[PDB]
Amino acid sequence: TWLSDFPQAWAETGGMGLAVRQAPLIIPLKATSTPVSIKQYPMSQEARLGIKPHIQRLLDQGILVPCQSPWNTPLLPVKKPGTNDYRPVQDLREVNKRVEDIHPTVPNPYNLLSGLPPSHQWYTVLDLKDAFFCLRLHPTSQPLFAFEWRDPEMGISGQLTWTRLPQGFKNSPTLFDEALHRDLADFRIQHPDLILLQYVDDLLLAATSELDCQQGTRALLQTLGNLGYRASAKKAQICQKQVKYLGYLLK
Amino acid sequence: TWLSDFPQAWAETGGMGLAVRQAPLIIPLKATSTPVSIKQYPMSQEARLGIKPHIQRLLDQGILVPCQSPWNTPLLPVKKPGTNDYRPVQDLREVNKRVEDIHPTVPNPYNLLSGLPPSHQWYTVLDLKDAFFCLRLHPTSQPLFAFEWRDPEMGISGQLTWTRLPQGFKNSPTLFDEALHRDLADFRIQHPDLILLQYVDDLLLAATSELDCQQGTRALLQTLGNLGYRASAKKAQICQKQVKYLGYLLK
DNA sequence: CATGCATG
DNA sequence: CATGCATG
Ligand SMILES: [Hg+2]
Ligand SMILES: [Hg+2]
Ligand SMILES: [Hg+2]
Ligand SMILES: [Hg+2]
Repeated sequence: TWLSDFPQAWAETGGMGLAVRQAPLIIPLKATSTPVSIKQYPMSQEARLGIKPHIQRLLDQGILVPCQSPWNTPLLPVKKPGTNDYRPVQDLREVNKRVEDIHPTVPNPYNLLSGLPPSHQWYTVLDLKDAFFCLRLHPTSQPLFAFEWRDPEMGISGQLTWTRLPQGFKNSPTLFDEALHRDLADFRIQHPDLILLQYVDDLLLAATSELDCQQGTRALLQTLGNLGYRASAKKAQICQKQVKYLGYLLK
Repeated sequence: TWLSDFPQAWAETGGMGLAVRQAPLIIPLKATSTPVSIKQYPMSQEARLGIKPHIQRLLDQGILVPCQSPWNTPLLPVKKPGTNDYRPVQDLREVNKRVEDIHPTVPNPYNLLSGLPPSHQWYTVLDLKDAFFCLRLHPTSQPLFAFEWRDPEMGISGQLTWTRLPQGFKNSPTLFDEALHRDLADFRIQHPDLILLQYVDDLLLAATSELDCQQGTRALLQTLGNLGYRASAKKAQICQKQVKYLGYLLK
């Protein structure tokens, strides 16, 4: 029902998202910042073999594109549940220390979770899949996140960079959080009887009745889907009395 | 007033302490543990004079003593929150690795400190100065903590070691606590109507009335003096309404 | 692999 | 100075 009625709301049924109302982001640098190119430490063909499918997908999705940049940061093969299942992790620390910092306005629901009265006991918890990737990166700021990739029997060979906000970038959480707040501001005003808490990509909708959480939830999915975002159907806690939000269990 | 009546209770009035009822401690090693001597790190001689005043003090107190041992750990010049001067900080990690570990036995969980009945609001907070140094090291375990220190004036040039529980040794906190529990047990039984909390070298005495706290505090100080322990009068919170204990501030 | 931050 | 833990 939830999936079938809102295919564009889930990653499982609508594919990767793209925030339709968010203009490409330009990344301001610190005044004295100049390009830094960190050589890629040779990777075992194994680690490279595991990472190939992920790069290939990103490349197929257009999230990654070839490029030539005076900037370059190392790609690290991270090990997690899965033998030859290496995960591509970029070390953007040298880029991060050269990028201008931003100062949020985030009430921080993590603490503002206390701003959820017992008056609202019906919940719906959603987490957006690949949130950061929904925000586009302006072509002028794309060269900043380049890394090297060489694969003979694949096609390309040299540098690739991101066309979307990257994981590992210090301002991604804050930039995504601001964008989502701007996009859901209307939803809030239109649903004054609902309580919506949002922390980066983690959403919690609370209402005073079962019917309200139901209709409110249907309305949230519609909005997210129309906006281009994608919720994870597998981790979704739809219309529950007891839920897990930000590591905190709610009764 | 609390000094002249209990000169042996305070460090400022009774000098360094020595736990009279605590036999010299033997330090169990791990089965395969063999001697490890990590050459003295490379450190400026301009700091070789800043530590002398501290090494000279300990040697005069009998806390440090000459010795030749197959064991050896580096000594590194580190600053301290107190007076602006460089003190000796031994890196015992390699020794800590080869030493048998020990497991606690006293109720520490926060649900214990807060377990303090609001009925006892007249407190007394004390912290024992150089607590670890109150416990002696059996000579068969002294060679384990040896470190080098060369200087003509000192008389000879070779190795020094401790004859007291050393700082930076993994088990000192636990060993001292156990020792103090055994030494104060008698006191706890003699004053059942008093609440005595102790965490390493941090004590809290709480009674129901102001007079009982005054009697209980006098009694505690006299007991610690007889036992050889020394309280820091500089930071002693003698029989107050508002006191800070282990961080928290309670009334 | 490389580093930042804490700790002996 | 060294190094153990976390993290990009
Ligand atoms: Hg996306
Ligand atoms: Hg580029
Ligand atoms: Hg002492
Ligand atoms: Hg010795």
